[PDB]
Amino acid sequence: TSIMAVTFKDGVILGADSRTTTGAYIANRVTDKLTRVHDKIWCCRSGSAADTQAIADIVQYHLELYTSQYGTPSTETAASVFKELCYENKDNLTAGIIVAGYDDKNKGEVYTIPLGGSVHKLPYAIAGSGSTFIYGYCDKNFRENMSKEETVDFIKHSLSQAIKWDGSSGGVIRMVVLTAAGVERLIFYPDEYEQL
Amino acid sequence: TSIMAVTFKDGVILGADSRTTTGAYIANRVTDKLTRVHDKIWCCRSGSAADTQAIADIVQYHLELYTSQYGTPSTETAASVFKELCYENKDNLTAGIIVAGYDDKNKGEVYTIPLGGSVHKLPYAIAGSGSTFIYGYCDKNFRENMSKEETVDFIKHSLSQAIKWDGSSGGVIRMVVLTAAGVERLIFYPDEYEQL
Amino acid sequence: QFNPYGDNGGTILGIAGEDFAVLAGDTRNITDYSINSRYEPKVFDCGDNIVMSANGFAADGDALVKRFKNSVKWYHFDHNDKKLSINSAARNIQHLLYGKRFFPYYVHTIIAGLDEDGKGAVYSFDPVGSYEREQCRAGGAAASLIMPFLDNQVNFKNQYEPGTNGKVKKPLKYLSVEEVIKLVRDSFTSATERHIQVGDGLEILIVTKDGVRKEFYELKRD
Amino acid sequence: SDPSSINGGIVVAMTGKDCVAIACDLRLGSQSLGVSNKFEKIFHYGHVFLGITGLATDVTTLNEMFRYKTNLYKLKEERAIEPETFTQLVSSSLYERRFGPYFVGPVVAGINSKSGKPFIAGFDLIGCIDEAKDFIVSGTASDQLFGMCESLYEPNLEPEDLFETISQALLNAADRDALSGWGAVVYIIKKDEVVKRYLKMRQD
Amino acid sequence: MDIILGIRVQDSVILASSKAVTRGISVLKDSDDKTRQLSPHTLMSFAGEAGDTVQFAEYIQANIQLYSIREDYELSPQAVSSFVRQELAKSIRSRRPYQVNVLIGGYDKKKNKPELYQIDYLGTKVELPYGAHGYSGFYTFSLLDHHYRPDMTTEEGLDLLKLCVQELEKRMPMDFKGVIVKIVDKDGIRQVDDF
Amino acid sequence: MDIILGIRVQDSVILASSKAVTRGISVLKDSDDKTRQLSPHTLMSFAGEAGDTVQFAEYIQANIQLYSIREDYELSPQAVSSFVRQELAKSIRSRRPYQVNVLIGGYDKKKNKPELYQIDYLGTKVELPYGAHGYSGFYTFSLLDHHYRPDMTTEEGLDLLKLCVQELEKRMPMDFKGVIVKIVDKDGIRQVDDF
Amino acid sequence: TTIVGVKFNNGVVIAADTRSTQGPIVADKNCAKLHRISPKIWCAGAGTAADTEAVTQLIGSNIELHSLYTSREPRVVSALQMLKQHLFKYQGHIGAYLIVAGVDPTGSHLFSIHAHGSTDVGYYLSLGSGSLAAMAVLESHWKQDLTKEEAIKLASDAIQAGIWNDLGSGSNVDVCVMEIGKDAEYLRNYLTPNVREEKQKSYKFPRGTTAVLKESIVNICD
Amino acid sequence: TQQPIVTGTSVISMKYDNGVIIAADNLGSYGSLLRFNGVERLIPVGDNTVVGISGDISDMQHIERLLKDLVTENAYDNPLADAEEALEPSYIFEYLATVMYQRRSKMNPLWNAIIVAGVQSNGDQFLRYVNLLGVTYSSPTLATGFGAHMANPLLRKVVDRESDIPKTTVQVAEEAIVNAMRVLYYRDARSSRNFSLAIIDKNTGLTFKKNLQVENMKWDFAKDIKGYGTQKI
Amino acid sequence: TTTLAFRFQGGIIVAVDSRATAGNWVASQTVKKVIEINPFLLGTTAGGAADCQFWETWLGSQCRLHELREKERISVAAASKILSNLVYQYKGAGLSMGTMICGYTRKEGPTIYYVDSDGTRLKGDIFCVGSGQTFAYGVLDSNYKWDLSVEDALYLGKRSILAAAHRDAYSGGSVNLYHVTEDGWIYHGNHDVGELFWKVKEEEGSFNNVIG
Ligand SMILES: *[C@@](C)(CO)[C@](*)(O)[C@H](Cc1ccccc1)NC(=O)[C@H](Cc1ccc(OC)cc1)NC(=O)[C@H](C)NC(=O)CN1CCOCC1
Ligand SMILES: *[C@@](C)(CO)[C@](*)(O)[C@H](Cc1ccccc1)NC(=O)[C@H](Cc1ccc(OC)cc1)NC(=O)[C@H](C)NC(=O)CN1CCOCC1
Ligand SMILES: *[C@@](C)(CO)[C@](*)(O)[C@H](Cc1ccccc1)NC(=O)[C@H](Cc1ccc(OC)cc1)NC(=O)[C@H](C)NC(=O)CN1CCOCC1
Ligand SMILES: *[C@@](C)(CO)[C@](*)(O)[C@H](Cc1ccccc1)NC(=O)[C@H](Cc1ccc(OC)cc1)NC(=O)[C@H](C)NC(=O)CN1CCOCC1
Ligand SMILES: [Mg+2]
Ligand SMILES: [Mg+2]
Repeated sequence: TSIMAVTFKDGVILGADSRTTTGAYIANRVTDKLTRVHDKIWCCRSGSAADTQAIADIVQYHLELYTSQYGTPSTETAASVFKELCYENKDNLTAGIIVAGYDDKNKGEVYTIPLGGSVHKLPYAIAGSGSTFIYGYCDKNFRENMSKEETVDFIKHSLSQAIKWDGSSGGVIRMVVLTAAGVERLIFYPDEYEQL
Repeated sequence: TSIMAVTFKDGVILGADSRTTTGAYIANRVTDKLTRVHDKIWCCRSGSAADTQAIADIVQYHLELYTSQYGTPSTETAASVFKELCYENKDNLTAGIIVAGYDDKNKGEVYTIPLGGSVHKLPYAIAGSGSTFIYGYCDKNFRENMSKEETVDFIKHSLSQAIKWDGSSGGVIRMVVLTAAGVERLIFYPDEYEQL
Repeated sequence: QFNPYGDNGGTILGIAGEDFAVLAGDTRNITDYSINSRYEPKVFDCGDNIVMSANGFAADGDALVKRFKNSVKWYHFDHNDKKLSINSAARNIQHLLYGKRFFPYYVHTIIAGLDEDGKGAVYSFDPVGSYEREQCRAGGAAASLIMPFLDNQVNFKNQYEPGTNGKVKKPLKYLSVEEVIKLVRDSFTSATERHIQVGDGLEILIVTKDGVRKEFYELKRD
Repeated sequence: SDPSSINGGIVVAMTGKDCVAIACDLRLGSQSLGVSNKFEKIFHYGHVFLGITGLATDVTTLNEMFRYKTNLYKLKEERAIEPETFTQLVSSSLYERRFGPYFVGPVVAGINSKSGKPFIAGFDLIGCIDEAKDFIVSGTASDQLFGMCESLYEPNLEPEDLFETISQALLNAADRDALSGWGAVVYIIKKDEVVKRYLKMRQD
Repeated sequence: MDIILGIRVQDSVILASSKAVTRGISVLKDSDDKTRQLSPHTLMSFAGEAGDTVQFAEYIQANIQLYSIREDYELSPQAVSSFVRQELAKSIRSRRPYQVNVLIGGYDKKKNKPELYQIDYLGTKVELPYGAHGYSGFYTFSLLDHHYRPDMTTEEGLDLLKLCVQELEKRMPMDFKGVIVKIVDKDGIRQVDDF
Repeated sequence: MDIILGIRVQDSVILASSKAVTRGISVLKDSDDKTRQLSPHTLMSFAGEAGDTVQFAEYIQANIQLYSIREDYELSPQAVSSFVRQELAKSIRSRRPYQVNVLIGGYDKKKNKPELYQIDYLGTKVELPYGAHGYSGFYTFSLLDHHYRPDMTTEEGLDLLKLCVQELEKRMPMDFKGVIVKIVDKDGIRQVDDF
Repeated sequence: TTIVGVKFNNGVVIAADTRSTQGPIVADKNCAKLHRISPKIWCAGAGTAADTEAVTQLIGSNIELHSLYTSREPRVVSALQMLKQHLFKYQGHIGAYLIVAGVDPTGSHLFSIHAHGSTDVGYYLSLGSGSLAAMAVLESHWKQDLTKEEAIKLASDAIQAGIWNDLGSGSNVDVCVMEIGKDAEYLRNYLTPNVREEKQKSYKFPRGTTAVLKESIVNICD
Repeated sequence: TQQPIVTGTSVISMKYDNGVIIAADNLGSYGSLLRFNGVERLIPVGDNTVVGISGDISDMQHIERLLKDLVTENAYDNPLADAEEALEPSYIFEYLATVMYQRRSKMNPLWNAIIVAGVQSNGDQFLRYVNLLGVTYSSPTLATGFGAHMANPLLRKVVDRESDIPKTTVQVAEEAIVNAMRVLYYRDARSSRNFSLAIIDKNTGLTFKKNLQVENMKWDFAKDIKGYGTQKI
Repeated sequence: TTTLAFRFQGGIIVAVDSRATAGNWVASQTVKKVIEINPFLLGTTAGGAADCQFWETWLGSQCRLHELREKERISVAAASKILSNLVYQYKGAGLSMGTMICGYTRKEGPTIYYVDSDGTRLKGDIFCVGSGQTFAYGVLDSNYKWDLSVEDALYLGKRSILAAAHRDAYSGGSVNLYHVTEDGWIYHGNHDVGELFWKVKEEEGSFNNVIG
């Protein structure tokens, strides 16, 4: 995997490739790695598909039960539940998860959770095997309070390079926009992004 | 290490960091990884210091003996001698070498030699542990027939990011310019490049 | 893979006299080739005129001393403030150590004090609880350097009476507190010279019927 | 299967006022089994004395090798080899087997016949020279010997007093080691006389 | 191979050597002679790795016999033992070392003295009043420490040897099918048939 | 532990069991009885891991004796063997399995027939005319294939057993210090003192 | 070990401690780690003790023969080239970690060599177990345009940092100054800050204490 | 049984006449990758203690929560929670020390090295170390990781023994710490330029300094270095 | 270690060495390897020191509880089996114990039981246990008769330990003697090998391998 989440003026955008691998064979070339744990709290999944999937399901269950009792949870709360699972089961898990969500008070927020189970709140985050190739690019090109169009371009160009160099990344570039307006799904095909 | 070589309008430029490590300890923070095998044929050394050093010495010896008999060798010839050593002793060597040189006929040329002992002629090349973090940046920002000032900026910005992310890279940024004019050595200190 | 043990170095030494007993130990603490502390005491007054040291892995050492100190406390609560005799303390420590027979405390333990006849006493333990009363014992990293010196100077081993054709042995006798401290200081300066994990400082705890006195001496800091 | 601690044994050397002393135990065993109580570990070539601890086959081999080399030396040089020179010869010979070494801990001792100066030296198995003013130790009870020597030794001891010091250093160190003991021999060396004494020590 | 003993007395050297040759769960032979005559007044018993033992013993035998012919003179027990030790001392640092332990019992005709040498596969030589290789020593050495006297006769030495064999037959786990005994003295080498 | 044999003849079952108990290079005992009487007409010999053997044998003995008291009735050799097999069949999939092999020799008073069962530590039971555990079988089975007849007397069975012991003493590497022989028939269990 | 090298105005200085270790035991309390390759080219050695001695002697011998052959004073780069090509051939198995320094007709020089055969250049360098303790001092106090006296002070201070803080280093400080135009001065035991204190007692035994079985005069003459 | 993933490097500290100083860089390394740059590894407990932590960051954050929770628990049914019965450095240390040893004893350690720096209620300077093995020790200067090898030597030149503590001012002590941090930046491959520093004085109290940078660096001599031996150019 | 005990006409002799080892390091020369369980029971220690010391002391407590509960001294057989059943529960965990339970009772007479840490329990007349058991066996077996006197039997036991103390590198220090009769155990002193060896060598004329 190549995955990332980026905060901007109106909220936050999540981005991911669509490649799942079992060795050098691509088991699924149209994977949806962007998964909903709540209305406007989503996550990007990297590492073991089975582990990240089992975790995301448990988190979705916890947040649904939270909402039933205490109303809409914060993005911080969601990240804390992810952390709790990843940290307490660090010995048996291979999961690298980015949590992104939109509050009306807190606007856009991004929390990244690496293997250890540690939590890190950031303006933007990158993760997965293909992220190594874009630390240089993303650092030079990220600005705070970007527009929606600027942020989409930033993610599209970033993941395009990550895909280009990483063999474990490819297919389509899926994105998910989280703003006050609502939730918007975007897709970008090879013919477009490859020739950027 | 982080190292690279880039061809441009007037010739070719080699670039490198200055960090040598024995584990997490920095054995030398002012290393000169750019080494002369001939007047206007230089190389960048990554991998085992002892191996790359022993190899570069043997190559320098071979090219000195070549010059005594057949006059100035081509940059291709120099790369072929590097290849021959690296390939035939692949089992006992850990060396990743970039060969760069200036002919008057062929202008600037860059050959890269990874672990295997294979040869690859390229417009520009990057190598060493810290290069992984700038594949995205360098691909987006490289143009052919750049000026001297543009190429120096490209290398300076590239190695700055490579250094920023790679723990095995750091110190000063040494560069070596190879043109018809002659040979020029450049240096760039942390206080300058860190805040780019 | 995680390794739960470590070696904090140093060395300790116990000598018994007629009406007294000493327990000495250097103040240096180390890991690998680094000095952690030049003054970190590991010889402790545990009450009831019992001094104790558990040299080796300091985490296990501190844990044990902490448990024995606590054992002394509960002995008073459960048995009407009765004084814990040195022989009883020894047997109690055996059970503490053997309690972790299959995941041991990595320490050589030495306690000192007076027996119930008022005479000086030194007991010494292996890591899993084996113990024996002696006049003399050195423990820890430099035990191998110091112990044979003690055999020669405290128990007069290999020493015969001059002119008796190696037939009559040198008679055993108790040593004065002044003579014992001389042997302790020489033992530690000698050990400091030839063992890298020993040095910095020497702290001696002397035990008489009057109580527990302390003495400190500088050691080479290299 | 640790070559340095199969057979067992110890050697110790000391300096005094115009004299040197070198001493060794007599044990040769095969791990726990004590086999021989007559196995001496000190040899001499002219006035230079060499003690060797470690793997007994190599102890024997090196003695035979150094006898060989000192004999040819004497024939060509027309004089007896000196301790300083012999020390260099040992170091050369040991390092010659750098990557297949003799598993030994040799110790040179003797008085230079020209200058009269007492001389002692030790080596590791690979040839590294250890020169010393005071004393040298070697063997399976080297730790014990270091502790005994460092405490008992003083400078400028007379031959009769130096004998007592070195003997007590060896005996009490040997009794704390399972693979050392079973008898002992001490050489007291003056400028032009050498006395050899067999010590009575505990036989366990 | 397994049990080889040696006892030096006043006027002779006595070597005892087990007769069993086992391999796996089968005793293939119970009358095996684990010795070779190197010269008229020198006998060598051996034990160790299968094949290596006999191959080494005969190789030494051939060399000593070659010397005897060349010089028309018998090498001393001390000289033979030193030759054997050097061969093993070479062997141990070879590509494939001889894993053989030997006892050399000989009568020195110049000194009129019996001599017993014990050499292991490393090349570790020692002269002894009594010797043994393998697990045998763990019983016989302490036994001989007690019962051995230096001024014993050959008859007294054989009784002393009977005492060793009885102890081994009682406490050793493996059946070694008794021993072949040989005496080395001024008159040469002879075998005791009834033991 | 090592050698345990069993022979079923016309009117009885004969069990032979070695007397040696060895550990390391020392035979600690040469008069050991490797058997337990489970009931008046049932005998079990055993061999295997040290400690496990006796602990298992006595544990079975205790259970069978408990049954005999409760029901005032002796369990058949077939019933006892099935009980023993099940205990071992449980054992093998335990945290620490009993490493014990047994032979159960018994006389069935209802059928008036001798019976010999062989059970290994896995719980593998078989009824046999003759049986053996460990390396013993590699010699005795082929020997008995030749010399065994089903209609033999007890005296003929003892001679047949002497033939086995002689072969083992000749070809086995280890000294097992002879055997204790016991006969199981209509009149119960008795020991042959002179073997 | 701890070893250093420091460049200054008109030359170069190297220094070293004097401790040798087998395991945790101090084998030699005053060994010489400063090695003469040629009169004005000296070498500080860390690692396998015999390797640093043997390799430095071999190259020193060949350098002498080369100097006689060429009728020229030997150069530091020659020793450097010969050492590194030798060490590289043995793929690190000769465990010598060297600081090579000296003056020659080209000028003053300072290099380091690792066991696998890699070489570095520098104004200040340090190798061995206490190189981190030393390098800390060098990084804190080194400057451009050092004088001779300043360079010796910096070099010996860096060695002291090793002596006190590193367990693999101790005893004394050896120094060797190599100035341009002058003879190299080898300062053996330049500092001796680890002198053993007076023992508390004399252990001189009464004559006849040791039991003897046999005596005999040994013949050393022909 | 663990292996550390996201890690923090050296924590250095020392005593001075009126209190203690402690410092640690703001980096969260992921092996050789210098992943996270905004990581605070000094965590104050009350107004009289600072806990510096190195090693696994996930475990550091767990310890953060434990300390945060300790302050809450101490306030419960405690009218003197901000006075006589406030949390002392020695109480905070012994708690962590207990946890660390209990975890190593269950073969599931918190993969950290910890230094608790603070001032006691009677004015005494407190400084003590504890790590994943439960090993504890105290000294005038304390440091973790590379700090132990490089910082301590420098800090011990200022305060070599106990008697040197009254003779050391806060100005001198802070200068030595800031210098040590620079040396670590030169020589530690998993260190950053940005760091945090904390001073706990018995008079002026807790001063927490953020966003500090290593400055006055010597790099100019690099330009004169060429090759690795022979090479005039 | 080296420990032995044998039955004979006049009761039971029990003899042990006194050395403790930590590899080739001699940890002690003055260790007590005979546990006095009661006036009629003895227990010898060999193997892991703490294991032996701890569990034989524990055995003594179980024997005391037996005679309190049953109003009768425990049998040698029962006492040995308590210990053997205990170590059997720990089988595989790594206990190292080589013990001999020796004593007299009315119903049994003089009795010796060998018990070790893999669960072996054996009644017998002669046993030698420890690293130097083979050396003791050599001297004991070759000199043993049932009709030995109390004086000769005591010496043979002492001499057998001495033999092993000499040859076995992991045995020595001093010999501790005991004699068990119908009236109970009798201590026959501590004998330092330092002096005992030369005394025996001179008087007996043995140990001719050593330089006299
Ligand atoms: C890229 C490919 C690599 O990091 C992504 O992280 C991607 C994440 C993803 C994939 C699908 C849906 C959501 C998120 N990871 C994978 O595709 C993953 C590769 C991987 C497997 C196991 C890992 O840790 C042990 C780490 C990375 N692929 C899978 O999980 C596939 C479906 N299954 C296997 O490869 C089976 N493995 C399971 C673990 O044991 C070995 C066999
Ligand atoms: C960066 C640091 C990592 O790739 C560079 O490649 C750098 C290249 C360099 C350094 C100095 C001069 C010219 C070029 N490499 C190193 O600094 C190198 C790290 C390294 C060592 C060994 C390798 O393969 C086995 C690969 C990378 N450092 C060294 O060579 C140092 C001086 N020596 C050691 O680390 C000793 N090693 C040697 C190999 O065996 C283990 C011990
Ligand atoms: C400091 C003291 C290391 O602690 C130095 O590096 C020192 C260098 C030195 C010493 C004397 C003279 C010149 C230079 N090194 C040693 O003292 C060295 C430490 C060491 C031991 C073993 C090593 O690799 C296995 C590496 C370093 N000690 C020795 O060489 C001693 C004298 N010899 C041995 O320990 C025997 N070695 C020989 C090498 O092979 C393994 C056994
Ligand atoms: C002879 C001397 C050979 O050891 C005896 O068996 C002797 C018997 C003995 C009995 C009571 C009191 C002291 C000595 N045994 C030892 O001295 C014994 C030898 C031994 C050590 C370790 C073993 O591993 C299980 C087995 C035997 N020595 C010790 O027990 C020493 C003093 N202690 C340790 O080694 C501590 N170890 C023991 C195992 O657990 C880890 C710590
Ligand atoms: Mg960097
Ligand atoms: Mg012994």
